[PDB]
Amino acid sequence: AIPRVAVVVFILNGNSILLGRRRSSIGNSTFALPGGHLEFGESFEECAAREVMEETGLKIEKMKLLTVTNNVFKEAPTPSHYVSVSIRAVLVDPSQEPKNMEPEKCEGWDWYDWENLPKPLFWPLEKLFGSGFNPFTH
Amino acid sequence: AIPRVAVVVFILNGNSILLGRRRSSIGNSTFALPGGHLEFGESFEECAAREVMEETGLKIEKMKLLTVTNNVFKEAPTPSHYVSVSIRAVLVDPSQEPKNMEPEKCEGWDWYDWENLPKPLFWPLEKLFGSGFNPFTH
Ligand SMILES: CC(C)CCOP(=O)(O)OP(=O)(O)O
Ligand SMILES: CC(C)CCOP(=O)(O)OP(=O)(O)O
Ligand SMILES: [Mg+2]
Ligand SMILES: [Mg+2]
Ligand SMILES: [Mg+2]
Ligand SMILES: [Mg+2]
Ligand SMILES: [Mg+2]
Ligand SMILES: [Mg+2]
Ligand SMILES: [Mg+2]
Repeated sequence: AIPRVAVVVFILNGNSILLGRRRSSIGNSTFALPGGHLEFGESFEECAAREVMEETGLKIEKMKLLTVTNNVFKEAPTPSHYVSVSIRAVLVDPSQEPKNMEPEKCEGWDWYDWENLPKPLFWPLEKLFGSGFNPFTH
Repeated sequence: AIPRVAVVVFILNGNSILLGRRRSSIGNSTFALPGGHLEFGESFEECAAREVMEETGLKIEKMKLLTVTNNVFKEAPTPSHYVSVSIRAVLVDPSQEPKNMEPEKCEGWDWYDWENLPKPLFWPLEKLFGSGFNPFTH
């Protein structure tokens, strides 16, 4: 029961980002970014690339730090505290399309225009966007 | 062995920040900021205020998130991995002077001018400044 580090990735593709619905004890069915737990020894950029590859099959590059958010999940099966480091990234091959590589954790990935985001967003993401955060400018 | 979250605080005082030489198995004798481990359920701001109080006796306000750095310490007696969340702040009372509340962890605290910093900086802090990071503007 300590805070744990997650990296989440904004894959900027045109005016769109990649989101998919979680299959999870936490935030089930809400739209969230690809990402996951930072491994011991791993840089943010390597973790971003690796998690995105594991979850979506996509090859990304130009990983750049955006910000960090503190996410305490009060009403969870087990009390959870995650510190979320956000990374922006772009596709290596601009023609690539995601695949749902981990259907046990995600309903599927799709591109969503920044101006037409889906709902409900995973609540840390809703709160981050509600603050005015924009990965296309930040 | 997993990554652990720490909060470090830039206490801004005129043109100067608070630094002290570490007593520690990691970065011993290098100049570092006040800070410490984030506790479960705690916000970055609460942790910042608590750690500066525990370590320096100083009272800080106007905390603002700056950035996050990924600090892997493979050469440590026990390998360590800290994700370090930077917070800027200022003294409630600018005349208040630091006290070395944990002499077992620090040689002592002092104000150092941004333009004339001591050496050696704890290398996460030197890497951060080498990036062009400035806690007064940022
Ligand atoms: C609660 C959570 C969003 C923090 C960790 O993110 P995640 O579920 O995607 O973690 P993993 O991909 O590593 O399984
Ligand atoms: C080493 C650093 C990046 C993170 C740990 O900071 P710290 O040594 O001050 O931790 P404590 O205050 O708890 O002793
Ligand atoms: Mg563009
Ligand atoms: Mg994972
Ligand atoms: Mg994953
Ligand atoms: Mg995941
Ligand atoms: Mg300390
Ligand atoms: Mg501590
Ligand atoms: Mg401490």
